[PDB]
Amino acid sequence: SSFEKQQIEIRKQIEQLENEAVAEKKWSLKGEVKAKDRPEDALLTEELE
Amino acid sequence: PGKMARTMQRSSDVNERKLHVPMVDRTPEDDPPPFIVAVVGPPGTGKTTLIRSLVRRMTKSTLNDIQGPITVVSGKHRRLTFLECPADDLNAMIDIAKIADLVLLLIDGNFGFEMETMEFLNIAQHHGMPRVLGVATHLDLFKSQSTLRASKKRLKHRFWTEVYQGAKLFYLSGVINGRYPDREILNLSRFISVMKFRPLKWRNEHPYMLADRFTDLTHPELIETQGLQIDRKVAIYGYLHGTPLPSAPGTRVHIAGVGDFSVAQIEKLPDPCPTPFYQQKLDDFERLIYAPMSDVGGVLMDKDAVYIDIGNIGKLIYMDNISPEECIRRWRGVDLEKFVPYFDTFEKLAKKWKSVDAIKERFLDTWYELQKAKISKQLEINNIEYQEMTPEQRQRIEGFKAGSYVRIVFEKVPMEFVKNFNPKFPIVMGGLLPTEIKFGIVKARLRRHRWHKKILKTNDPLVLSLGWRRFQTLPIYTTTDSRTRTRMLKYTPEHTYCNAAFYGPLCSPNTPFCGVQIVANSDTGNGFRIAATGIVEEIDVNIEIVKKLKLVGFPYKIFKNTAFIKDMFSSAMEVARFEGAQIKTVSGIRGEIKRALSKPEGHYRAAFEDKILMSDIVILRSWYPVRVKKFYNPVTSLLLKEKTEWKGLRLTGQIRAAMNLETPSNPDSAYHKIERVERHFN
Amino acid sequence: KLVHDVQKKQHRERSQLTSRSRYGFLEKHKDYVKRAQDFHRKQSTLKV
Amino acid sequence: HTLANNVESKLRDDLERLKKI
Amino acid sequence: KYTTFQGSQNFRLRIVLATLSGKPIKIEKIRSGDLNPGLKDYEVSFLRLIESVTNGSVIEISYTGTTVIYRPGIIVGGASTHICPSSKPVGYFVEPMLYLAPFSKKKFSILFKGITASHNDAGIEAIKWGLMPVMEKFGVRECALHTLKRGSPPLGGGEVHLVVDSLIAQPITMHEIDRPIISSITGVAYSTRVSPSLVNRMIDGAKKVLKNLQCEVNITADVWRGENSGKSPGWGITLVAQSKQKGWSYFAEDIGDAGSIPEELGEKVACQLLEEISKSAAVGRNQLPLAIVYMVIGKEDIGRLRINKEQIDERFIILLRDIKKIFNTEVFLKPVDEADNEDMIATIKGIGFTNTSKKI
Amino acid sequence: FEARQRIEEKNKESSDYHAKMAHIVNTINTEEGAEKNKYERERKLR
Amino acid sequence: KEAHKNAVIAAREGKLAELAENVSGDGKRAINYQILKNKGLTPKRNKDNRN
Amino acid sequence: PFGGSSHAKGIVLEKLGIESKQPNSAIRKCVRVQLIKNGKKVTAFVPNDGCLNFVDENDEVLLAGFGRKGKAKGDIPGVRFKVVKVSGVSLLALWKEKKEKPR
Amino acid sequence: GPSDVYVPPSKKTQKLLRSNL
Ligand SMILES: Nc1nc2c(ncn2[C@@H]2O[C@H](COP(=O)(O)OP(=O)(O)OP(=O)(O)O)[C@@H](O)[C@H]2O)c(=O)[nH]1
Repeated sequence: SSFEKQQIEIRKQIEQLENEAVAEKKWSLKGEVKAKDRPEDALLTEELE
Repeated sequence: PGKMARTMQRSSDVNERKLHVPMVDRTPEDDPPPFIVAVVGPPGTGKTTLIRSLVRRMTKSTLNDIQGPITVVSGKHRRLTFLECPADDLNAMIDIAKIADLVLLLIDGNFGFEMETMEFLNIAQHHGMPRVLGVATHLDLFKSQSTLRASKKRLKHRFWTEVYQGAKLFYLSGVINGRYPDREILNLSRFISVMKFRPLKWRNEHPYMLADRFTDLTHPELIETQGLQIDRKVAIYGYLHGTPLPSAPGTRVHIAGVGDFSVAQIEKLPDPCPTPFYQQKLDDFERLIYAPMSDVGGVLMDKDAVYIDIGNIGKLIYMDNISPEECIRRWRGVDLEKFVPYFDTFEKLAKKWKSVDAIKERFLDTWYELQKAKISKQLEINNIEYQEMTPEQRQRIEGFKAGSYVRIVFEKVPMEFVKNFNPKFPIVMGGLLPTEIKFGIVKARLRRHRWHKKILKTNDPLVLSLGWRRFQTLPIYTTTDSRTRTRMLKYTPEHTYCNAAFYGPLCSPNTPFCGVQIVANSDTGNGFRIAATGIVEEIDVNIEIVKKLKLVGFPYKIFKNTAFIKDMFSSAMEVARFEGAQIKTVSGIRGEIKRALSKPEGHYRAAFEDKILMSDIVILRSWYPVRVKKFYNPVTSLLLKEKTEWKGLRLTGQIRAAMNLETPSNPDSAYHKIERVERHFN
Repeated sequence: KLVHDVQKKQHRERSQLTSRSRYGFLEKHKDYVKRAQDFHRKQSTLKV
Repeated sequence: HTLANNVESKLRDDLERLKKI
Repeated sequence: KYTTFQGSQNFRLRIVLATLSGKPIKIEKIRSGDLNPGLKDYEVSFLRLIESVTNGSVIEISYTGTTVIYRPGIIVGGASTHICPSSKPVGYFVEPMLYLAPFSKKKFSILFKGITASHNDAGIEAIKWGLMPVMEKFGVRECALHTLKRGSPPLGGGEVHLVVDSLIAQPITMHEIDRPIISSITGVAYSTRVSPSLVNRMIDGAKKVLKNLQCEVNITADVWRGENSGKSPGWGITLVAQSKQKGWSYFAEDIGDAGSIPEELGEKVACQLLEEISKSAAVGRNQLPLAIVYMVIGKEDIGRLRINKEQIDERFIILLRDIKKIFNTEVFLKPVDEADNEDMIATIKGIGFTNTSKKI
Repeated sequence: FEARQRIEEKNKESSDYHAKMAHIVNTINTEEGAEKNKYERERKLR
Repeated sequence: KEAHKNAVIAAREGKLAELAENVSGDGKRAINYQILKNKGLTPKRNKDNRN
Repeated sequence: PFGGSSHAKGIVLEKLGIESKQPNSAIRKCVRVQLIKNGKKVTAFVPNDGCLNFVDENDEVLLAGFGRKGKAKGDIPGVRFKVVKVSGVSLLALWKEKKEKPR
Repeated sequence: GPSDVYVPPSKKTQKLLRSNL
C-alpha cells in the first residue's frame, strides 16, 4: 500500500541524513581553515566575500 | 471634592479595565455549535469516571464504555461536547489543545502536579488560550484536615500562577459508587454552564470540525478483487466550527494525524441534538445526547456488529454551455488584452448628442465603541443580504455555516488508517488556506523553552506543530550581526529568542508555534518534553545564510611594518584573486595583502600598520554560504498501529551512542589558564 | 539594572597553537598596547 | 617535464572554471 | 498545470489571477490555428515581467509556442527595470502590475522604457487619473506613476516610474449604492514635438462640445519641451470628470493620428466622455475589472457596487466566468429599487485574503 | 573591478542608513516634544 | 589508539548510566523543583539576608 | 497626561527602529502604540530589547508613565511612556521567566 | 504659445507632471 511505500522512501532519506549528520564536516564549513587542511585551489574556484 | 475626585479616578480606571481589542466573530447567532470541552489529565487521574458522572447528571442517562466525543444538551442554549484525551500521547494532547474550548484540567491532589498537566498548559498557552477550569481529584487520600487545607492552598496558588488568576478549580471529595458526589457535580455543572467564552484567531480563520462518526465506503467486491491494499473512500460525519466551509466540493482539508486530503463530496444533515429553541420553532413549524461511536441506550456500533447489553441574468451568466453572444442577445431579447471599449463612430455619436439632455440631471463615544459599531454594521449587512434570496445562497455562495450537521466523503484514505482506527483517538479536520498549501521555507524566532534542560542544535531534528499539521524538520538558527547579515549559529541562546529558518509547509506570518523533541512514549523519562516555542515572521522561498570562515596564516619574515606571510593560500593564482584585501592579526593590528610572492608558492607580502611579531597569527574573515536541508517528514501518527512510539529521525547524541563513536573534539580548541609574566623592555 | 548574570558570562581567552608553541605566548591586544606604548615613549625622547 | 604538462593542464582547467563563473 | 484555459483571450488577466490566487494553470492553444501561430512577443515579455516581480515561480512555455504551464510563486517585487518591447505601450505593461501592487512584500519601484501611449491601451494620464482612484478608494494610500520621459509612437523612448508604497493586508470592502453626483470636469492635453497652437486647437474642440453644461471645465496644457519629450512626434488628449464628495472618477482618452485634425479629435474625446458617463454607473466601463477583482479578493464580507445595464456586456460576462473558474465565486445581481433607472447592485462576498508574503 | 563595485556599494548603503535613522529620531523628538511641552505647559497652570 | 577509544566510550557509558539512573520505577512522572517553585533568572543572593 | 488614568491600554501598532544597528539603543527600544481610549498613536519605550522581543504586534499593551529624573547620555526625550504588561502578563515577569505568554 | 511658454509647470504644475526712527 501507498503508506508503506512512502514510509520506505522516507526511511532511505533518514539513513542518508543520518550518516551525513554524523560524518566529518566540509573544509569550508569549519572555521579557521589552513591552506594545508583544505584541498588545493578550491578557494580559487569557489566564491566568498 | 476629595472623595468625588478619588472615586472619579477609580471609575476611570474601572472603565479602562473594562476596555479591550475589537475582533470579528465569524460565529453565528442562530444555531451556534456545541462548545467543545476536553477532559485532560495525568494517566490514572479519573477522567472516565468524571465524564460518566457528568453525563449522568446532565441527562438522566447512565453509561458504560465511554469513548469518543459525547455531546449533550445543556442549558437552554448550550450544547457541550465532552471529549477525553488519553494523555499518554502527545499528539492527542497537541491537537486537542489546538481545537478545545473549555478544558477541564484534572489534577491529582496527592501529587500536586505532573509533567502531563504542565505540558498541556504550555501547549494551550502558545496555540491560543482556551478556558481552563481545574478540578482536584483524589482528595480522599489525605488523612489530616489541617494538612488538607495546606495542600489545597498550595495547589491553588501554583495553579493561579499558571492560568489567569480567576479560574476557580473545584475539589472533588471522593468516589462513592464509581461516580462522584451529587452536590459537587451539580456545582461543577453550574460553573461550566455559566462560563463565558472568547474567540481565538485560528478558530476565526479556519473552518474546523471534530469528527463525530466514521464510515468506510468501498465495494467489498473491490476489496476482494484488489486484496485489502487499495485506498478507500471514507465518509466522516460531524458538526462544524469556525468559519463557513465553502461548499464548492473539491477543496482541501487536513485530517490531523493522517494527511492532506481533499473533499470528494459534501452534503448537510439535520442534527441529532437540537437546542430547545430549534425544537420549539422547528417542530411547531412542522405541525438528549449523541455519542454514536460510544454506548448509549445499551448498544454500541462496531464496524458492523452492533453489540447490545444483557437486556434571468444569473443562471444566464453562469450557465456555462452558452456563448456570451447569445447570452446578451437573449437578455436583450470580446478580447480583454485591449482596453478602450467598443464605441460607435464619431459622426453618429455627435449627431446623437447635439444636446446634453440625458445628463443635465446627472450633473449638478470612545474610539473603541466606534470600531465596534463599524464591525457590527458589517455583520448585520451580511445577514440582510443573505435574507434576500435565502435558498440559493444558503447552499452556494456561503458554504455551510458554523454549526450544521455535515457529512463529507474523502477519496483514497489509506488502508492502515481505516484498519487500525480505534475510537479513543480524536480526529479533526481543518480547512486550509491557499497559502497554507504551499511549500517554501519559513523564518521564525524561537527560544529554548524555559523549563527544558538541554539547548538545541542546528541541523538537529525538531518535531513541531504549526497550524494544523505536525511535522519534523531540520532548522538552522540565525543571528543578525547587529542587523547587518544573517550569520549561522550553532546552538540556541539559552535564555533568549534567536531567529530560525526551516523548510516546511508555509503558514501565515505572525503565527505562534510549538516544537518538541522526542514524541514517542517509549522514550520520555522524567524530563520535560516541549523544547522550543516561537513565532513565524516571514515567508520566502530561498534565503541565504552565511557561516564565517577565517583563513589563517603565519608570518615568516618581518621587517619594520611589512611582513611576508605563509600557508594561508596554496598558489599564486589564489593569492591574485584575493589580493588587495583586508587582513588583521590576533593582536588587533590591521593590514592589507598586496603582492603574491612568486618564488615560494604560497606566500605573499602584506603590509601591516605596526610591527607584527613572530608569535602572531594573521587571519582573514569571509562568509561562506550555507543552505537548508529540504527534509520534511509529516508525523503520520495514527496510521501506525501502536499509536504512540512514532519514531522519526534520531538526534546526534543518540546516533553517536548507537553507532559507537565519540564526540569530535580537536585539542587546541579547548581553553587553558594563562599566566603572563610581566614584561619589561630594555 | 536590567541585565542578567548570564549576560555577564565572562568569556575566556585562548592561547597558542601547539605546532607554533616555540614562539611562545600569543599576544593579545593587552600585550600589544604595552608594546606600542613603550616604543612610542622611547621614540619621543629620542627625537627631543 | 610532463610534470610541466600536468601544471599547464591544471592552469587551463582552473582558468576555464573561473572565466566560466 | 491543473486548471486549464483556452485561447489567447484575456491572457494577462488570467495570469494575474493565477498569481493572486495561487492555483497552477495551463493555458493552451494560443492562436495555434493561425498563419503565424504561437505566443506573441509582447505576451512573452509580460511573462518576463512576472518572473521579475515574483519569486519561486515557474513558467514553462511549450516549445511550439502554444501551451503555457504557469505555477505561481509568491510576490516579492521591489525595484527593477523593464524594456517594454515596441509593439505595445507601457500602459499594457503597467495595468497588471497595478492590479498586483499593494500585496507585495517590498515596494514596487519599476522603471519602464518604451512607447508611452497608444490607441488600444491606457496612457499615463489615463492610469494616473482613472485607475489610481479605484485603489485610492479601496484603501491603497500612496501609489504614484511618475513620467520621467514621455515617448510617442512609433519610437517612444519614454520612461515611467511606478512606485507603490502602501502594502495593505487586504483591500477594504466597498459600499457604493447611490449613483454618484458628478461635480467637475478636468483634463490633460499633451503634445510631443509639434506646436503649442496645436494643443490649443485640441482644447478648442473639447470646449466646443462642452459649451452646453453648466459645470466647471478646465483642461491643462502639457507641452513637453526639450529633451525629455521623446523621439517621435505626437499629441493626445484625455478628460476626466470627478465627483468631489466621494472622489469618484470617469474618463476617456485618445491620441492624434499621423495627419488627423486636433479639432475633431477634441470633439471626439468629448463625445467619448459624455457617452461613457451616460453608459456608466459609479465606475467607468473600463475601470470595471479592477473593481470587481478587488471586491472578490477583499476580506470575508458582502461588498456592494451599483452597475448599469449599459455596462453589462460580453466582456463583463467573460470576466465573471473567469472569476468563477479561478476562485469559485458566484456574483449576486440584485436589482435596484428606483423605477426610473436600470441598475443592478453587484454583491460579491469577498473570500478571505491577506498578505502572507510580508514581514513582521 | 569587483573591488570598485563592492566598496562603492557599501559606502552608499551605510550613508543612506545614517540619514534614515536620523530622520526617525528627529521626527520623534519634534512631534512628541511638541506634545510633552504642551502637556507640561498646561500642567504648571493647574 | 583503539584502547583509548574503548576507554572513552566506556567512560561515557558509565557516566550516562550514572545520569539515566535517576529514573523512578513508578510510572507516574513528577514536577521538578524548578517548575515547582517557579522562579528563574535571579542574581547570586546572600544567606545573611536569608535571615 | 493621557486622560485622567495612570495606565492606558493600547494596541501595538508597529515597531520603530528595528533596523538600527546598535543593540539596547533608545531607538531600538521605542515601540509605537495607538491608545484605544482615544485612537491616539503615541510611542512608548519598553525596557530592554529582549523584552521588546516578547512584545509582538496587535497585542494590547498597558502603558504607564516613564518619569525619569535627569537627562541620560543618549536617550530620545519626547517619549514619555513605558510598556508594562502585554496581554496580561507583565513584562518584568516575562523577562525573568516566571510566566509565559498567553495568546 | 504663451501658456506653453508659461512656467506654471515650473511654478505649480511640476505637481501636475508627477504627483520707526
Ligand atoms: N480514591 C479515589 N480513586 C479514584 C478517584 N477517581 C478515580 N479513582 C480510581 O481510578 C479509576 C478512575 O480513573 P479513570 O477515569 O478510569 O482513568 P482516566 O483518567 O479516565 O484515564 P484512563 O484510565 O486512561 O481512561 C477508578 O478505577 C477509581 O477506582 C478519586 O477521586 N479518588
